[PDB]
Amino acid sequence: LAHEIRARVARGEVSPLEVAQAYLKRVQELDPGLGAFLSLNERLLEEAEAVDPGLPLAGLVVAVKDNIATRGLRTTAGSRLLENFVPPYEATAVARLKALGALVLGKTNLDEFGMGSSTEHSAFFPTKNPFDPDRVPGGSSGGSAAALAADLAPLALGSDTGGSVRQPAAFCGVYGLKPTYGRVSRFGLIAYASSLDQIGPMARSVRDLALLMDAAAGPDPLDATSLDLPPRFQEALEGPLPPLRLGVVREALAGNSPGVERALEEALKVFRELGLSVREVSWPSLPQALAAYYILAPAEASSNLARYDGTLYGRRAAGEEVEGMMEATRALFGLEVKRRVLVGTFVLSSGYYEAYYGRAQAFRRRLKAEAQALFREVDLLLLPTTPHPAFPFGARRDPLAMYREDLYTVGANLTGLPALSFPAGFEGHLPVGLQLLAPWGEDERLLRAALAFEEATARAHLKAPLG
Amino acid sequence: ELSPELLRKLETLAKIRLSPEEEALLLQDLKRILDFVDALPRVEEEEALGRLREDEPRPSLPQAEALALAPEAEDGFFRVPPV
RNA sequence: UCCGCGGUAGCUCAGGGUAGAGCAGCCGGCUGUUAACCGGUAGGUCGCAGGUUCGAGUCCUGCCCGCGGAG
Ligand SMILES: [Zn+2]
Repeated sequence: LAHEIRARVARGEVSPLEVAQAYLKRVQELDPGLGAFLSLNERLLEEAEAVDPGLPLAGLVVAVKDNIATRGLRTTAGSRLLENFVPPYEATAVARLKALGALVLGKTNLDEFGMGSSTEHSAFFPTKNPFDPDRVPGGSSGGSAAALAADLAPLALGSDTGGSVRQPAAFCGVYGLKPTYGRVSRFGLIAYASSLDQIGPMARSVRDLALLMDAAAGPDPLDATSLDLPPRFQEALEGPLPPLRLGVVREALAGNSPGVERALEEALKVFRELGLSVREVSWPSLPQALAAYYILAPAEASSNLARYDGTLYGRRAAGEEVEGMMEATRALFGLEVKRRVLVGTFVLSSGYYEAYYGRAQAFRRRLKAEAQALFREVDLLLLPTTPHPAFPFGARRDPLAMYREDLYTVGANLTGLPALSFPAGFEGHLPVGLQLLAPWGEDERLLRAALAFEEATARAHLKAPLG
Repeated sequence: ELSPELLRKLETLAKIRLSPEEEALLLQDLKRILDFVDALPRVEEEEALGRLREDEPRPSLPQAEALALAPEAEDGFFRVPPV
């Protein structure tokens, strides 16, 4: 629907100002109940929507996750520490969309600092799943997903560290891409695990994902970890193998819910009638990756969130003593954050560094290896984004049960591989999603594959009306 | 293998002051988590391709915009409680 | 320095209500033992000094000592 809008705009049938007014209204009427947006781009939207021409993304408006810097707009990262913080600079990704006519609708709700898998850890309020108001939209990009599924926005930006983009996309029945680590800039991302974080696009169609990535991705002189690889995404004008080899991961086959297994089998039939060589492969240590993640990520998180004392920009807790002030200000963290940064401090702490961090590092290198070897025999990998559909609020009381939400999604980040999450059915009016993987840098290929699947069927629905 | 003393030590290192209620709570969580992670198997274990930035000046923030983030400022300085 | 296991007969280690067993020692038995074994018996700063308890080897505060482990 995104590319459809830009079409109507370029032909003069509609003006960008018209599109904004339309979406702004829808938000003001539906968001109250949904709770997808934290902040909204004030008068600076209507004003900015009437001072643009015929650029590629003119009529488009984007919903950005609130841990991504937007100059002049409140960027809270879903935390109390930053509930009044407004960046004097703009995230490279966002900056690029803006230069192509795009505009920010508002900022999306997330789990505090991106650490969460249900949005139930937002310092402000939970977000509701448009398909079922009694169930979570996933996390931590729960807001962005929820916004898309309710057509509160044509485009959306999210953040992925352990599936924070894929898991929500699955729960809300939309597309979520985690780009090869290095494709999109991290400058402007209030990130928590530097080695694993990546801004990811999400949309209601694969052609739309192409629009975002083509605009957002690319080398940034400010990010020393960014790759010099031209996007070239919108060349989804298919000359697609036929005949790619697809490898299904055994380890992720057992433990899935009826609707996931069902959606999985059906997808295979589809890829076969498409000309793909489907074969079962082995991801030996994949099941043990969840552990390595919850020792590598927390480690980096402790050091990344260390800067949040009340000295220069956060909230000040009021101590009057400085050490005491720092100690009191950080107490404003949520239960989940505290939990993770306490783990992170332990894993790096003296006497435990090699025993844990050093251990998880060596294991992280195994996965990359086992993956290199797998892509010597196959061209794509397939598994569920999650073993089940969105769960109802209240479950996942045990912090561990929450972590195991990212059982299948952690592999992507730990290795760095591109991973796409596409809709693949419904476990009874509940959207279930499947996860495609490709070798490093072959983002465009898995999108191309995603198109074939999408075209081979038309299976995507919107819980709320779409304008 | 996690004593209440370590928690204290950790919360010290992280400069995070939690309530005695949270301490008892997190004490149980951390235990379970550190057990889950400890299950990680040990295994045996690249080329340097990093780049450098040119020594060319880039415009700075205007003092006004910088101090606007500060909870407390005084005569062009960031103001914090005393040591 | 920190952390984790230890400190009980002589030696090597068992365990909130006389502190125990086999090795050797003592007494008694046995002509082929290889670390002989059978009975009986003697053997104590439970680490040291302070607490809870009616009662502490056992639990809890500090210290001494040994081994091991950390970038
Ligand atoms: Zn500078």
